[PDB]
Amino acid sequence: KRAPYWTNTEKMEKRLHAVPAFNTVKFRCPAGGNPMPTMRWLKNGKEFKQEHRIGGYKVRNQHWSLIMESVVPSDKGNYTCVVENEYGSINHTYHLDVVERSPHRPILQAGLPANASTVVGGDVEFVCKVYSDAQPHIQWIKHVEKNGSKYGPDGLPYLKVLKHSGINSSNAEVLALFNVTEADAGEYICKVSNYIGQANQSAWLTVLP
Amino acid sequence: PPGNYKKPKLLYCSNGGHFLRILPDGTVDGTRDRSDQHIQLQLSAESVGEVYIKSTETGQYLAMDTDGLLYGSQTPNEECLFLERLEENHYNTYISKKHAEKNWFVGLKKNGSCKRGPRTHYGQKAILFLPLPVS
Repeated sequence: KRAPYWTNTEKMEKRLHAVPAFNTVKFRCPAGGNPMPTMRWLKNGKEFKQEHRIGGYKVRNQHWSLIMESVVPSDKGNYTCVVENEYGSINHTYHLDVVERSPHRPILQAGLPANASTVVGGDVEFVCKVYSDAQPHIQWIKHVEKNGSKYGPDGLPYLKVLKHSGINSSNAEVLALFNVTEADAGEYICKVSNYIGQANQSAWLTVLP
Repeated sequence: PPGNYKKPKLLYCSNGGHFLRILPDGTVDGTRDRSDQHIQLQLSAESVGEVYIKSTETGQYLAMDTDGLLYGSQTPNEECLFLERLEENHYNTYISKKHAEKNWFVGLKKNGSCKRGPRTHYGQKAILFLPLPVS
């Protein structure tokens, strides 16, 4: 006869478990004892109940494990396995973190950049706001004329990159124009790209004489 | 809430549960120590799908040398650029751009020690990373 004890502590060295949402998480606590100990789980120090999450959870007493399907942010917390028998009790707590994320092209906030105006010699700025998981790359572009035309052989517009994300550039999401001239007038584009795809929105600059 | 990408982050490795960390002495490892001041990383896309990974504490840039060792360069060079991709289970992976053809990933072993590029393979937990906030 004996109080509970861990049979495989190696699988318990990993303290923090951080996972992307919608994946299945499994926690284990292989144990021994005589008589065979029973197993129960706590979520944040309190009894873990089937109604504590949509769909509840599952367990495999053969594997001393807790299984939570399609996890979401709200599942974040501490999970404790409690192993008991008439002679004693032992426990172990894991921490779970759930982050939602997926490969989607950038999404821009509607309305930005916004149109702008100012007199010759004045200053102005264009702003762009981005939502993107995979690191986004921002280029500020102006539609220009190259060799006598606004559009090339492919019908597409001639573009000049004025600024783009980089350690040699500051404040990627804002394009500030200073001591403007009637030549700066035109269409400015905020093009944001990640490896999945791109997005872009534009605004105009009007120069008053 | 736009602009979350430009906030510092911890790069969590699912292999052992460590946080990627840059040590002043240039060496790089992983620590479950979430208080460690050398794990707050600033990511930026120098080109589409190409990123720099910089310590907000020391200003060093994560990098991989001709062998596959992860060092924290004081100045940004061509060994500091990585290709950030999301994998099938939605974890991030970082492949050395300079050695991209050889599939040399950024990775940590269960024992917290970087798993040299030549030793990293697709189906490994060592390369699976998850960006987490500062808390």
